[PDB]
Formats: sequence, C-alpha cells, structure tokens
Amino acid sequence: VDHYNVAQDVVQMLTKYRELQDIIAVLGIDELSEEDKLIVDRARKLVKFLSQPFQVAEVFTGMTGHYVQLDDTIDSFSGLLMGTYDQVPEMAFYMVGGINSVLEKAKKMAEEAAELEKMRRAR
Amino acid sequence: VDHYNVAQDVVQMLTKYRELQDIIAVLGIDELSEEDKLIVDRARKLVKFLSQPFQVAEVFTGMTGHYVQLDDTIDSFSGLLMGTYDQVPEMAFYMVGGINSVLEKAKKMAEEAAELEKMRRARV
Amino acid sequence: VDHYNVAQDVVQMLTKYRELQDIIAVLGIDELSEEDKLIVDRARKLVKFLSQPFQVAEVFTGMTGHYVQLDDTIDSFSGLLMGTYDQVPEMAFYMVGGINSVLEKAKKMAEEAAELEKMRRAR
Amino acid sequence: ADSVGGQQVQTIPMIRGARFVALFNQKQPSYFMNAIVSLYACLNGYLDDVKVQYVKFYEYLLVHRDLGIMYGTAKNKFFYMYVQELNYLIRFFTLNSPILHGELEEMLKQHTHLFLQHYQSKMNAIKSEKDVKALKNLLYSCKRAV
Amino acid sequence: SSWRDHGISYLKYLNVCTETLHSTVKESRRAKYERWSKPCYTAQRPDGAGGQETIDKVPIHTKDY
Amino acid sequence: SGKLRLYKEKLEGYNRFYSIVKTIKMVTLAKYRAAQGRIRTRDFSLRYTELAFSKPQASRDAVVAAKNALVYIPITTNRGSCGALNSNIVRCIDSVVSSKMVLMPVGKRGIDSFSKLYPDEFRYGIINDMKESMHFGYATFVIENAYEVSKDADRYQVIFNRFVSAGVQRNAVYNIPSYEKWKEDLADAASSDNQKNRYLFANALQNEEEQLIRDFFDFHAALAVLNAVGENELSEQAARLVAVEGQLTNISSL
Amino acid sequence: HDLPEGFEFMEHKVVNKDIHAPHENLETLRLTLTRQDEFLLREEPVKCVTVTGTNGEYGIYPGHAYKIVQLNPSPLTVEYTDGTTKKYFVSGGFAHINNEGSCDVNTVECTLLDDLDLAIAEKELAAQQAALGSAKDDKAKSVVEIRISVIEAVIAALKHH
Ligand SMILES: O=c1ccn([C@@H]2O[C@H](COP(=O)(O)OP(=O)(O)OP(=O)(O)O)[C@@H](O)[C@H]2O)c(=O)[nH]1
Repeated sequence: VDHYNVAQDVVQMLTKYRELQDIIAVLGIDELSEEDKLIVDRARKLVKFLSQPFQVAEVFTGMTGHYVQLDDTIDSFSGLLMGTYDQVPEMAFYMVGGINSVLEKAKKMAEEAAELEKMRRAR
Repeated sequence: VDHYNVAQDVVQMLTKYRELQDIIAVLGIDELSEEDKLIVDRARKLVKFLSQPFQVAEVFTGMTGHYVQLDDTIDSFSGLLMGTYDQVPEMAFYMVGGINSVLEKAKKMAEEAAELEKMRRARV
Repeated sequence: VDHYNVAQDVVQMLTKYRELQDIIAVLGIDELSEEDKLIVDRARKLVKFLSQPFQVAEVFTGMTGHYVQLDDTIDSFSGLLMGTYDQVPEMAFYMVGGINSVLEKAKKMAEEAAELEKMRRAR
Repeated sequence: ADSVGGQQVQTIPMIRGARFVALFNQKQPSYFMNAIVSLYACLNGYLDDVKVQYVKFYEYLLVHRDLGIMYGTAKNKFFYMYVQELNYLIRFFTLNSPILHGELEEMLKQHTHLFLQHYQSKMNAIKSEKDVKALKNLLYSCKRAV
Repeated sequence: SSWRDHGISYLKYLNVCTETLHSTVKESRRAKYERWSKPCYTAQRPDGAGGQETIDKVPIHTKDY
Repeated sequence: SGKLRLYKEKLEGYNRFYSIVKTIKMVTLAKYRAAQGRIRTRDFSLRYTELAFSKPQASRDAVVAAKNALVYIPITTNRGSCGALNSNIVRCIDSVVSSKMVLMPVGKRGIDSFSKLYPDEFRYGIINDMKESMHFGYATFVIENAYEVSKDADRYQVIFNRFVSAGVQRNAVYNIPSYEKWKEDLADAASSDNQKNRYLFANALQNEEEQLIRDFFDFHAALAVLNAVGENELSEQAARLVAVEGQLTNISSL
Repeated sequence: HDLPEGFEFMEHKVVNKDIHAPHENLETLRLTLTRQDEFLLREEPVKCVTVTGTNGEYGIYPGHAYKIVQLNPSPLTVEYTDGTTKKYFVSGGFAHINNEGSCDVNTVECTLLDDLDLAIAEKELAAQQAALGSAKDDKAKSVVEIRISVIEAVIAALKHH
C-alpha cells in the first residue's frame, strides 16, 4: 500500500509540476503562491532524483553506478514528498543513487564550497 | 404553398448554419458578422425545435409524448423564421410540441428563475 | 545566365507567396511586414502575368492571342521582380503578352477609370 | 518556429544560423579543406558583420582568393587557402590545435577585416541601374561557383 | 499667457508642454518618455462606399494648433 | 487514393494553422506580461477625480431626464480575436438606445459595428495606432472631438473594459457631467449639508477662479480617459490571450 | 445591467474631514504623486512638499488648509521627516491639498530633475528662439513662447542646484 501511495503522489506532483510550468512561463515565476513554489521545488528535485548511474557505464562515464533497493526507493521518495529534505540543494539528487548518496554528495558539496569561501574571502 | 415555402426556408437556413458552423468551430462565434449571429441564433432554435418527445419513448425521455398537427407545425415554424419568437429562450424549444408548448415551457423556466433569484435574495 | 537567374527568382518568390498566403488567412494582410507586403504585391502580379491568351482559344476567351518572344519574357519578368513595374495596376498583367501590352491595358484601364470618374463627377 | 509572423530578434544563435543555412547552398562538391574552414569561420562569428546575401561571395574570396596577399598584409607562414595539401594536416590535426589554431584565426580575422573594408563597403554603396544588376549576377554566380 | 487669447484650450497647452519636456529628456530615457507623446491616431467616419472619411474637428499634432 | 490524399492535406494544413496561432499567443503573451505593470501602478491617479464625477446614481433618471445630446465614447480594439470585449460593448450601447444618444467610438472594429447597427446615432469615431503607450495627448484629442460633436451635451459616457485579474475582465463606465451642470451640482455641495464627502472638495474649487475650475474639469476628465483607454488595452491583451488558447484547443481537436 | 462605476474599483477613497470635528496635530503629510496615470509615491509620509503654482510657490505642511492649485512648469520638492530631499520637475497639472493631512499631485508629466540635461535645454532654447522669428502666425508665436518658457524654467531649476 505504501508503494502505491508514494507512486501516485509522485505522479500527481509531476502532473501539477507540468501545469505550473505553463503558468510560470506565462504569468511569471513570482506569480506562484507559496504552496505552488514548494511544489515546484519538490518536483524539480524528483525529476533530478529519478536519474541513476548504471554500473554498466562505469568505464565510459567513470562515475560508479548504484543499485537502489526497492525499500530504499520508497523511503527516499516518500521523505522527499513530505518535505524532510527541503534544505538539501537541488543538484545533490542529479545522477545519484539512494537517499544516502544524496547526503554524502551534500557533504562533498558543502565541504567543497567551504574551501571556495576561504579562497574568495581571501586572495 | 405555405407548407412548401416554409419547408424550403427552414432547409435554406439549416444550410446556412452548417456553412457558418465551419467558421465557428475554429475561430468562434464572436468572429461572425452582425447578421450572421442572428442566423446562428435562429438556426440553433430551429435545431432544438425539430426535436420532439415520442409517446413510445416516455421511459427514455421521461416526458409525456406530443402529437403535433400539420397545421400547427407549419404556423409555428413560420413564426420562428420571421423572428416573432426571437425573445423566447433557446432551451424552451427543446423537447416540445407546437408553439403553445414552447410558450409554456418558457413560462415555467422564467418562474423557476424566480426560485433562483428570490432564494438568492433570501440567502443574501 | 539571365534566363536561368530570372526563372529561379520567379519560382522562389512564388514559393514564398504560398507561405505568406497562410498568414494572410490566420491573420490579415494588415499584419505583415513592409517587405512581405511587397512580395505579396509582386507575386500576385507574377501569377496574373503568367496567363496568356492563345490564338487557338479565341472562341473560349473572345480575344486575339499573343506570341511572346523569348527575350521579351525574360526582360518583362525581370523588371517586375526588381520593382520597375510596381506602379502599374495589377489587372494590367492579366491575360496579356509582353510588358508593352501590359502598359497598353493600363492606359486603357486608366482611361476608362477616368471616364467613370467623370460620369460620377457630373452626378 | 516562434517568429513566423513577427519581427525576429538578431541574437548570436540566429546570426550564425542564417549563415550556416546560406553556406549549405552549393552546386558542386566542396573540397574538405574549403568546407571545414568556411564552417569554422562561421562558427566563431567571423561572418556576424557580413550580410546574408554576401556570404557566398565572402566564401568564394576566402577559397579562390587571398585578400591578405592582394593587399600585402598576410603574415601567416604556411597556413594559406591556396595550399591544397593542408587538408590532410587539418584531418590529422584538428583546427582547434595549437599547430593550426593560431594561424587559422589570424587568416580569418585578416580576411574578414579586408572583406568588410573593401568589398562589402562598396556593395552597400551601389546606386545605379546597371551596377545593381551586375552585383546580382555576381552573387548568383558565386552561389553556384564555390 | 498669450495662447488663451487665440482660443487655444488648456488641454492643448498641456500637450505642448509635455512634448517639449520629453524633447528635453536625455537620449537614454527619451526612448521611454518620447513614446508618451507621439500622437499616432486619427478620426474616421465610414461612408456609404466604405471609405473611412477622415474628420478635421480637432488637430492631431501640436504644430496644427 | 484521393480520399487519403485529402485527409493528409487537411491534417498538415491544420498544423500550419496551429503554428501561425501559437506564435500569436507568444506575441500577445509578451504584450500582456509587459502590460501587467499597470495593476501595481494604478488606482491612485483618479482619487480626486472620484470627488468630481463619482455620482452614485440610477440608470433611468439620468437617461430620461436629459433632453440634450448624450455623447457616448465606447472603446474598441482595431483588430479582431479578443474574446467578447468588443461584442459586449455593442450590447451595452443597444440597451441604452435613445433619441439623444450619439456614438463616437474608438477602434477600427468598433467603427465597423456601431456604424451599421446605429445609423441614426453616429457622428464619427477615433482610432489609435498601438505603437505608443496610451498618452495624455490621445485622451485630449478624444475629449476635444467629443465636445465639438455636441458642445451642448448633457453628459459624456465612456464605456471601456476593466482588468481585475488575469482572466476576470468586466465592462466599466465613466460619466463626465457636462461642466454647465457640474457647476450647478458643485453649488449644492458647497451650501447644503447634503453631499458631505464633496463639501470640502467642493468649497476649495469654489474659492478658486472659474478658469482654474474649467481647467480642473478638463484635466481630470482627460485623465479619466487616460485610464479608460489605458485600461481597455490591458483587458484586450487578456482576452486575446484567453481566446487564442481557446482557438488552439479547437485546432488540436480538429 | 448595473454598470459598475469605474471609480468603484478604486477603494482608496479620499479621507475628507468634517468641519466641526476636533483638531489633530499631524506630524506627517500623505503625498500621492502621479504622472500620466502612474503614481510614483503611494500615500508616502513626508515632512513637507514645495510646489510652484500659478500665483507663486507653496510650501505644504501637515494640516494645510483644503485648497486646489493649478501647477505650472516647474520643479517640485519633497522633504521627508528623516531629512532627505527629493526633487522632480513637472510640466503641469493640479495639486489637491486636504485639511485631513493628504496632498495629491497629479501631473501630466513628472520626471526627476536629474534625468534632465542642460546642454539639451540650451540647444532647444536656441532653436525655439530662431523659430520664433519665423513663426507662421500668432498661434505659432504663442506656442514657441510656451516652449521657451518651459525650457527657461528647466534651465533655472538646473542652475539653482
Ligand atoms: O482679481 C482677482 C481676484 C481674485 N483672484 C484669485 O481668486 C482667489 C481668491 O481667493 P482667496 O481670497 O481665498 O485667496 P488666497 O488668500 O487663498 O490666495 P493665495 O495666497 O492662495 O494666492 C485667489 O486664488 C486669487 O488669486 C485673482 O487672481 N484676481
């Protein structure tokens, strides 16, 4: 039942995202209400989060692949829909596997940007 | 002669409406000439008027059947073409008999509007 | 070379005129550029200037036929394309031969128009 | 596709797209060096200031002529369009290579500057009944000569 | 001042002042302000033939005042 | 086969129609996005124009009582395909048909309709080229023409379109009582306790000279038009972006 | 068919005070400045506003008596309670002063004094002076005089500061 509910919610959010795309490209992004803006952000994360690195492409693309178990998939998407991961950057979901990969890539991004600040603050 | 002349006139307008309906489909009703809109309104009333509840289809239609006399039909359609009944609502011609039935369904519709405006005033 | 260049120019314009005919239907001829209108005007003249009364179809048309020389066609069509015959009335190109016949129908067309204006003036 | 019935906006993608479409017009097959060089010149924006009508003439001068040598301004040591044997060097070494990139850009820049200075300037100043026809014949000939 | 004696109305006086003010604007902002004065309009009556007979009840441009 | 050939031609032809119209939507989308700035920058210009010509009044006494020319200046677009904005205006004019009624419409498509549906109540109409943001000079020209049409006019009624939200467009009316009778009503507002909101405002006008009052009347009457014509444009782009999406869901069905 | 009056859409009505009402000491004035049906300030609280009408200059402060002023081409100053001055230039219009503490200045054209330029005014003034001699008739002379006066006022405002 949880799998069905999550899948339907994702489909509903994606459909709403397409509708919101039409509006923002007509009236403007600022014209969306607070709820619509949150829906857009969550939907974009979902779209980025649906991409996965295949192990078959390790040689060509270099990046190590991921095999996401079903249990992880339901929890990872269920949490995103609720809004638990509303502070994670959008790009952390692009071509990553599982929720844990999202977090580790966030560490590597937050720590990476830390050096950039110390550089840009200095010099 | 009156039967022939009226019958020909109805078909002529039902032919005009079909041509106009091709323009209406793509652009819309508002993109027609002032007289064209008048033709459309009369033709739509004619199309609705042609409908009739049969005495055998009471179960499906849920309404009592009608038996319209030949003379009543000729005189009723003549007026609709002349424009005498241009002030009657369109849906008053749907599933009716002669023009007497048309002018009674219109009365009931108007009275029922008083149960939608008087109630509105009571709500307000 | 002149024959080849003129022929290609004629066909290219009549291909463009087909496209602009759609815009003149969805929108109006009042919503076209100042160059599109010029193409439309010349193209309409080209379409009518291709017509020619044949000497064998006098009964069908009721007018004497014409035999246009090869050089006359190349010169006449070239002039229309470059804008030489832009002030000539459009119908002067309908069912005529060379440009010399176009100009004579225009004078005949203008004289009758003047007669009609004179008749209206007296009224 | 979104400007069929409206005034277009002359952005960089459109300024170069129009030239690319114009360059594809040709009657006879083009030698690899001539074709690749012309595409590279249009890709880097060297034809942005060249009118769409004069693209063919610009390409013809680039291929069958050498403005730099004509005006005694060419400084390249080996990279000249009349050296038809550079094709295999270009095939082995891409145009975006230090061996050929430096001289390729120099030749294109010099050719573009000379063309705009001398030829296109006179073209825009044509006002006559015979010069216009002569220019039109020239452009058509270049369209089916290169 | 002296324009009232000539029959010029107050509204026409306002239009002239605004046009002059726009002409005094810098080149950059003139792109916007000058749009707010250009009298691009006419007055027409359709006749029997369908021609839009132009009317001359009021001048359109300031120079016609 | 011909029948297959016919249908294939029809399909692509309709596709070409969807393309030429999809462009119109992009265009009118821009003319509406850019024109949406007025909603934030409006509703305070005419504050004191309210105290001038904001007379809550019946629609019968104001019409029957007048025995002089009643000028009307409906605003219409000079191009088709804008919802029923131009259509509803004609219906409103028809509902106010009277002997003294006169029409001085705006727009090419307003001239096209009122010219023939009210031959006995037509003098001439104005047209505006839309290459200019609606300016004061355009409003003054309309006002001057209206006066010359009927200087002894009981009232001038401007009927235009108002744009509340992206899709809620309505019909709005500005009444401009003729100066001669406005002076008389300003009298009651200065003496009798009746008309208290317009007591101070009325008195201040009285203290000043008559020429200033006449300039005041013309200025705000013109400024009212600058909102009438200026606002109809915004409604125009709204309907032309609401019936150009309705024409693209009917082409896609055909 | 009850045609909604256009003014009804504008709910920001004018606040007029009754004569007998008790007095209130106001420290700010609600200024509403409008150009060609476009407001630059929305009931902005200001310390004072200086406006050049036909008869002369007027310094409007809170509590100023109700009045109507017919402006002339001239600068307009707005001084806030903070101590900041903002200067525009107007070509005409009207200013309504309310004893309740509001001042609505609706002008045909109101532009920042900075946006104006000096050399442009000078050359335009010279051209108008040259054209004044070649005026077609009396009306042209009056029109040129109007244009010259506006330019002179603009130049004077610029040279003042
Ligand atoms: O001969 C006259 C008489 C009167 N008026 C004008 O009629 C009005 C009479 O009105 P007031 O007598 O109330 O003037 P005021 O003190 O308010 O004047 P200001 O300081 O505001 O200028 C004033 O606006 C006055 O200028 C003239 O201009 N000329």
